[PDB]
Amino acid sequence: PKQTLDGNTAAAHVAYAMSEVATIYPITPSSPMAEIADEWAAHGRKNIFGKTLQVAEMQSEAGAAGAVHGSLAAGALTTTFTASQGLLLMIPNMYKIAGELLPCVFHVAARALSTHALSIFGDHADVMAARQTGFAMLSSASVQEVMDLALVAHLATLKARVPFVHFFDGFRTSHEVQKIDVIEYEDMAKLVDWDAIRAFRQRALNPEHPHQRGTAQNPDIYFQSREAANPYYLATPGIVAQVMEQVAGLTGRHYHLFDYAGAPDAERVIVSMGSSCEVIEETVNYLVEKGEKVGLIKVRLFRPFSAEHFLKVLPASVKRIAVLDRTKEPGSLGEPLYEDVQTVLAEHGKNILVVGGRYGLGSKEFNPSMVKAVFDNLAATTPKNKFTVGITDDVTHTSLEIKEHIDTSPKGTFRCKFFGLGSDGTVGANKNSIKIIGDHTDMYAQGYFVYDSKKSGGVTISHLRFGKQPIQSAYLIDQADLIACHNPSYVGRYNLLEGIK
Amino acid sequence: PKQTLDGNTAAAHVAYAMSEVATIYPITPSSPMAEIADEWAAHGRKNIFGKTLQVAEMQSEAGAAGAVHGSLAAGALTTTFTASQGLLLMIPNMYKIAGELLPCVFHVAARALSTHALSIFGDHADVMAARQTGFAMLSSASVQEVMDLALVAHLATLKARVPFVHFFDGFRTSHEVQKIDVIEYEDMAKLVDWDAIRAFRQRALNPEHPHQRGTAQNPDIYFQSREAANPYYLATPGIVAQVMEQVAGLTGRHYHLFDYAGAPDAERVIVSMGSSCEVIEETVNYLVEKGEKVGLIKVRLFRPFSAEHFLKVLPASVKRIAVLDRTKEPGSLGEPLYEDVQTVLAEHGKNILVVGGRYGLGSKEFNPSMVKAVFDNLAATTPKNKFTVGITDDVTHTSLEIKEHIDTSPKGTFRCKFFGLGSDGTVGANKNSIKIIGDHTDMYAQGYFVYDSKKSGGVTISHLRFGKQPIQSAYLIDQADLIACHNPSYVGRYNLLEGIKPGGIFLLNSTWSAEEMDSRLPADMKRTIATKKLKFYNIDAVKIAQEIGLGSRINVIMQTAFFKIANVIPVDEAIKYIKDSIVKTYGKKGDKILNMNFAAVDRALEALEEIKYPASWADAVDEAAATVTEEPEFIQKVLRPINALKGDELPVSTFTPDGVFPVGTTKYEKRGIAVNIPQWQPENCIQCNQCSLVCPHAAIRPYLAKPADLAGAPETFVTKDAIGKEAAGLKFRIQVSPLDCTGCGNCADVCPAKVKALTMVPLEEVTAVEEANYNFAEQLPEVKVNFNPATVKGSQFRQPLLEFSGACAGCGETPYVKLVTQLFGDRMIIANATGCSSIWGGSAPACPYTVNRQGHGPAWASSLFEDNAEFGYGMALAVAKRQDELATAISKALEAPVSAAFKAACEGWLAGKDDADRSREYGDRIKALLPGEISQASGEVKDLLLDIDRQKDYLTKKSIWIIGGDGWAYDIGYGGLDHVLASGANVNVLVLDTEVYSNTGGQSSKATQTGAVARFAAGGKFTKKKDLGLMAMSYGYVYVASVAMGASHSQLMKALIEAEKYDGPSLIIAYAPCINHGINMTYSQREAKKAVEAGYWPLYRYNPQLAQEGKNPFILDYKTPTASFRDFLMGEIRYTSLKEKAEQLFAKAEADAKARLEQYKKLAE
Amino acid sequence: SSIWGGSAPACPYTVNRQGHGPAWASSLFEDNAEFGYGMALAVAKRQDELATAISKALEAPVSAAFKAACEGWLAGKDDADRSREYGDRIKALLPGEISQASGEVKDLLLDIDRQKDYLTKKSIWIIGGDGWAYDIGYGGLDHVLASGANVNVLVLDTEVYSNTGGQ
Ligand SMILES: CC(=O)c1sc(CCOP(=O)(O)OP(=O)(O)O)c(C)[n+]1Cc1cnc(C)nc1N
Ligand SMILES: CC(=O)c1sc(CCOP(=O)(O)OP(=O)(O)O)c(C)[n+]1Cc1cnc(C)nc1N
Ligand code: SF4
Ligand code: SF4
Ligand code: SF4
Ligand SMILES: [Mg+2]
Ligand SMILES: [Mg+2]
Repeated sequence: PKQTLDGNTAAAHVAYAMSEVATIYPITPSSPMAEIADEWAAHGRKNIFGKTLQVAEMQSEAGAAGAVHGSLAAGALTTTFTASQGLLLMIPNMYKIAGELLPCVFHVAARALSTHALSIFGDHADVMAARQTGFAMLSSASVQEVMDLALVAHLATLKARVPFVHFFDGFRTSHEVQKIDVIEYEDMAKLVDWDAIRAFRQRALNPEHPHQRGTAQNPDIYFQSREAANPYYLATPGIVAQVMEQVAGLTGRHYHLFDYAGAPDAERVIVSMGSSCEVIEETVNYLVEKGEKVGLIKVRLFRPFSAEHFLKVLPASVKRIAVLDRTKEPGSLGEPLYEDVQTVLAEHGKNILVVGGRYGLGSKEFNPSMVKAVFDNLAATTPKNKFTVGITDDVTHTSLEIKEHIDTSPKGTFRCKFFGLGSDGTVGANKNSIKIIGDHTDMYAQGYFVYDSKKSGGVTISHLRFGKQPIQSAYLIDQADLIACHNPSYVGRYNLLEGIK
Repeated sequence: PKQTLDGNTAAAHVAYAMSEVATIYPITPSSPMAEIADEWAAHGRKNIFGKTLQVAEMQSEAGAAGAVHGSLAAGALTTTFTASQGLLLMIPNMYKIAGELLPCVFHVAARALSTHALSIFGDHADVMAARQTGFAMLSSASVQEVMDLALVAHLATLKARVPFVHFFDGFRTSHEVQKIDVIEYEDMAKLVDWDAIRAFRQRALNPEHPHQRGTAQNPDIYFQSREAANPYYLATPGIVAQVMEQVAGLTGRHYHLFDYAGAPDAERVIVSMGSSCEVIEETVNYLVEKGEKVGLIKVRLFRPFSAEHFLKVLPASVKRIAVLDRTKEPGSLGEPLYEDVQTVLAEHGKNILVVGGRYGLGSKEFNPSMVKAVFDNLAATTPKNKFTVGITDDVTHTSLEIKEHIDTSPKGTFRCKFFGLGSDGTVGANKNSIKIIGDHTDMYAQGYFVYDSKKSGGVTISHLRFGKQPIQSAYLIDQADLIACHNPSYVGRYNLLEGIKPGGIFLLNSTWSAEEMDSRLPADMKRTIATKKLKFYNIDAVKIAQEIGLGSRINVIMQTAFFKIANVIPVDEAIKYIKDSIVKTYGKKGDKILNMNFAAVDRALEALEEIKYPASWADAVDEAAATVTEEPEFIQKVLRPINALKGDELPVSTFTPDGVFPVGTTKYEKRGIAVNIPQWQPENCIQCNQCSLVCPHAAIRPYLAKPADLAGAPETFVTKDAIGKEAAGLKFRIQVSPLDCTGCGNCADVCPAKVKALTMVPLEEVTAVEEANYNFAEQLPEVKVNFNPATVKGSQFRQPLLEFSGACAGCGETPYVKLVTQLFGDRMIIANATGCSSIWGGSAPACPYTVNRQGHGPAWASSLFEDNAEFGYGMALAVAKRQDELATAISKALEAPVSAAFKAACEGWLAGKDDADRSREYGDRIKALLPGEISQASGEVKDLLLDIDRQKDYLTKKSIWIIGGDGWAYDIGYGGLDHVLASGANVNVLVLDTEVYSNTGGQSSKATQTGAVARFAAGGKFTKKKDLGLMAMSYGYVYVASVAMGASHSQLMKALIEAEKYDGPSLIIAYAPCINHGINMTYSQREAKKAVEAGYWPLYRYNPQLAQEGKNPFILDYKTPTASFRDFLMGEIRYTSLKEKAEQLFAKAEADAKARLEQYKKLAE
Repeated sequence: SSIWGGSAPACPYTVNRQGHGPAWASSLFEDNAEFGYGMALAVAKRQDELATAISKALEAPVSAAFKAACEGWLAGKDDADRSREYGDRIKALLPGEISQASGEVKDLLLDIDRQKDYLTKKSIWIIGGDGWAYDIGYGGLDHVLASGANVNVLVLDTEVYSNTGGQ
């Protein structure tokens, strides 16, 4: 059926169905996932095992991670929801969970890490800090993709014995409201490898067939024992590929480990991950229609990185690639995805000029005008490397210049902005209006809400979109068809009519 | 000046000079860094600021990291030392320290991370996990480089404002002893940028010039503000380069961001980091001299990675590069250093074939034969990529083939191996010998020491090298000029003479004469001695030590024998340095002890006899091997080769992919390390079974048998009639396991009979007799007995399910855990915290937890150090879920066409599934009817019964036990333990309180009492012991009890049974005597009795169930102490070493015991 | 308390007429107790550096009124009222004493002047919510309280995680 949900609810919907235990601890913007999971259990929602999910709150995410390990080692399918500083505290236990090959899915609303300052907003800094734990990592770019790929992870982790981190961009996706196709619990159970679940029960700690796990090992056997898990990681890409075909047969939506979009004879291709893929595909449609030979590679399965599946979707006409990372590793030669892309193309002797950039740190805006700038940098005589997009870096001169402002929104899409006052009901009303249009028309509906740091009396700006075509505009509204101001004080104070058509 | 130090001391030497505050927390192998820094402060060593370093120990590495951040933000130069799991907990704070641009240096003894299994040994896994925090990273390849680059890090961090991680290979460098040039503190201060230090003071938080830091930022400014620190990182490489030139001018030793070594026209180059660079340079010298065009790039500054400084040292003739990473990132396209090299060469259009490999994980050996294999792989037509070196990967075929063995050691280097016993003085003597040669000759000296997982009686192998050229051989000795064996039991057990050079020296400690050599030495050993024409020397050091009066200490005796034959220095000069060192070592001892050690040197020189063997020894033939017993595949293929010191030969296909091991494997060890074993006197025995209760290794147990079962018994299996109405008509015997006994002597001390029924007799005299006795007792059939398990005597008739562990002789921890397995081991799951209890409880490949005749026993798992409570808490949730899934399938069976007897047991199980006895009673009833009921069903009814049969392992109620040490419960895991207790879940927490961090050597804890001296507390702990039991009582629904087995057997029985039956959280804090207290382990049980009788340790039980019955929950089980408080303290070395200021601390300890007793009397009123 | 207390670009903490006021810092959620603990050690270290330079001034040729305030401060550096009293006496005599000195005496006085912002005893305050003190930071708060350091922990108990919506 069609419902209007956000990324958090889409993830919790699948996680609730596929899990018996969920140990949680609150952290923005992942706490809504655990909040709605608690309400569902209190109202008696059943999972695919016919029981309600048992939710246990710990004293910290470190305690949550330890509880997950114990619950998994004792024979219960367990998940958790976390982000940012919370994900860091779980990293020590993640090494154990991956090393012991326990099926598991962590759902992460990717959020910036506290460095020079705290930021509750979204980027991939937290997920990248765990890329060496041995967990698999799956990225969803839209609310619909959160629903589908969360199922992909839960099905694949049982088959591969490799735990998964399913992550989506904080706020930009976790709090983005969209009308999506919801997968029924009965349909999931038809795809589950029940043989894998029963095998997972036999490996559990039990006094009637006891075993020892987590021993201490000397140099004589530690190296070999660490390489004994090599077959499990080599087979994980093929398992994810086959699971993605199962979801394809059920939903009609085809995912691959790496997806390509754009001109088949493209010469400039952007490689990206997360919600940026939507903005880039929307821009690619606009540029390809304008005749430019550009393309986009969406990274779905980031770890383990399958070179075979990446090169299969890379056009032979590609001469220049720009890799965008939603993180910053100070002093590093490059960001994680840029180093991976540069490596695989080097291992296969591809004469492709690769350039890396950074974008969207702490939910910095990333709109189609910036995407064209990334493509324009690839078209320059000497493309700037190690760049930034979305800021003006007048100190180190890494920022790309936003030359012109373009409108790539598909024709027929309605766009509204609502300037409201803190807790006056505007946001709640817009949420209800999206549910109204989504339930009663064929139009796709999208809602995103800008909040203020002030707890009382702050300004709220709602961005709503409706159209006959799927809404890939994961960015603030550029040209609004309607602008509503619910507070007369804003007149003469803010540029309300900004960008109005 | 030249001193012999290890990497840890070299690092702490520089860190102490440059820092004002040092917040630390112990973790192997980094804890020696903080230990030596605390001692220097206790003796008043001044830093470059004219003050002593302030050392503060925190509750965890997370707390230490926060303290570093606060100390820096407030204006004090601060450092810390950590590694491995400890570094992981600091990662969140590292982002802040780097983000705020605070000068700082973390010293890391790089150690493996706990994945499928724990490893305390060295690799770069921990450092690589922090490569994105924004810290700089500096690598040291040798002990000398630790000294130099630590200074580079401390100097650069002030100039660049970017904090540094200075890391070196754990053990391979941190514990390698080398003679190095030590930099004087006065010379360092002449290089410090004092202007930079004063600028750091102005940025400090101060109310007279206040500022705000660590704000929360919205998307509008967060991206820009993060990029504002870019110039500081862009300038850091150049700053380190200039700082490296400063150290170069002072020391003459030239470092660069990346260093090159090898042929200038090389075509094959290895890029590496850490101690591997030493092995590679040594191999490169060997290959370049042979004409091969190879080279090596050493990475010093890993982050920030300067492409300019890397390409500057890459010869233009390089065509192929192999990058070696000392880490593993599963599923990644490549390891971190490989990805960096591949990236930078691509950014500059260099057409260079790059290949990456992994090596040395968890201190895996990495020797020159492997280095050539890496170089040979570059010479192949198609070089293998993503490879491994040092293992045989027969599953995924990533390992490189070690074709041939080469000797790249520089000519003139002497090489020695020393096989010793645990704590017999061998390692300490070799350390003294290295200091002697380094201080008195021009030779470089190196020492590396291989230890065992067994805590007592383990094998130690020392690797020493001396030469006229610098020693770059950062690997175990391959071809030894001299081999010494300090334990004759190793003869015929380990391959001692492996790789010994022709004409080398073999030194043996034994009582065997030249004629007995024909019959005592094995044929293969005699063949090697004769064919290689070895100079075989022998000495009876034990006879000498007995005659002199030194007991069995042979460290001085064997050290004298070494210098006499090694010909490393003049023999006359060596004798002087030994006696001079004896005064330094035994100067504080009595005058009688001094002359005894002098006589050891004199008598040893005349007693060392060379064995002139016949040339016919080369033709000796092995004796016919006996018919080998059919052992399990795991024992045959895994445990035996590992214990035979051949674990490195086991291929990848040997091990499970998830680090899961079988149980009950320590019964196959039979080490037989005891000097004395108890002999049972049947006529004095009252059949009390207390000896089986107190045995720290379960080597002594009572055996019952019907008189008919004693048919084929040997004549020495003397028995007595069984006392008690339950054992009427049965025979009784107290039998000891000779090969598993440790000789601790606790059982002889606890025997309360009028005449002692246990006397310690030497093993060799009774070994043949007692072996046949134990082998017969083990084959006795099971005996059903109705003794009450709630008594001491009745409980010991149940089979112990924790046996033959690696704990020390007389350990105070294992008797507690052994008792739990005898009461509830049939149905318990153990979540064990990292520590001693996890080392003797779970060191691969031996598992001390075993099963009974039915095959049931405790399932054991260890997660991490800080998460043990939540680890067991999650297990309880899952077990409850697994029982819930079974109860649903059983309730559906009630509506199914099944037997009426089946329904009766199912309804009975559903009503009592939460009771231990009732669930086992009705659960076993269901198990008996299951096979027949399935046979009588078909279709859907059979499927419903088959699902119940699939879950029959959850019928019996489980008992979750959370076992851990005092360091876990009082410090790092207290926040998690507090949460698990407050939840109210049916869990049982057992705190083995040793009042120290016992495994890591005995460091200070919150469980340490006032005035006790331990590591990190050289001057004694001022603050009193934290009362963990009192805080758990504040909830009111948490069962808390303080027990001590040595004090009261009946009090321990009552608290354990009450704690397990309580449907809620239970906390058992047990006093466990340990060797770190400095006491005779023979009287370990007696020491616990004196502790409670003197008011030092309280005995109480807080029962929440008594509150529901209207009674007082607090019961004080020992109200009036009868012994003297100060007299108990003087019986343990951990308090006498403080004596001065000691009398001030002793008065506080006695006053707190009276106030604690008076506080318990008010609660009991 | 960190959101209304430290959200850029607005700072609610201000200074008095003399320009002095609270310095505010936030590290992480779990480390706040140990964070302030490290600050206490550093300030103690900074006061020792100033007190050492003052002890050298006792042996230096300076005015008797300058020595009188220094002896009084050294006796009362650990009292809030006494350290501010004699500290301001040192501040008033510092500019004139530097004018009357030369050579090494001037450098010794300039070292006192460089550290005059540590004459007044500081008051370390550890501020946090109930979630920090009761949950994630309790293990660290337990340790800092057990150390005995002169720190002031203020637990603003709202009985919930107020900022994140009331958990
Ligand atoms: C094994 C290891 O790496 C140990 S054992 C131990 C303390 C054990 O003391 P405890 O009192 O808790 O138990 P006990 O040994 O019986 O006395 C530490 C700190 N470590 C190092 C360490 C540090 N920090 C973390 C997170 N994990 C580990 N393993
Ligand atoms: C801001 C943020 O991300 C907050 S504020 C907060 C609890 C605040 O409750 P408290 O009672 O301690 O104080 P109060 O707000 O005044 O009620 C949490 C859990 N978080 C998420 C979180 C989770 N885990 C970690 C390590 N850090 C953070 N910041
Ligand atoms: S001497 Fe010690 S190890 Fe041996 S049986 Fe007695 S208590 Fe056990
Ligand atoms: S302690 Fe002594 S009396 Fe008691 S069972 Fe053992 S040998 Fe017999
Ligand atoms: S607790 Fe003490 S006696 Fe027991 S094994 Fe550890 S170090 Fe040895
Ligand atoms: Mg301990
Ligand atoms: Mg609160």
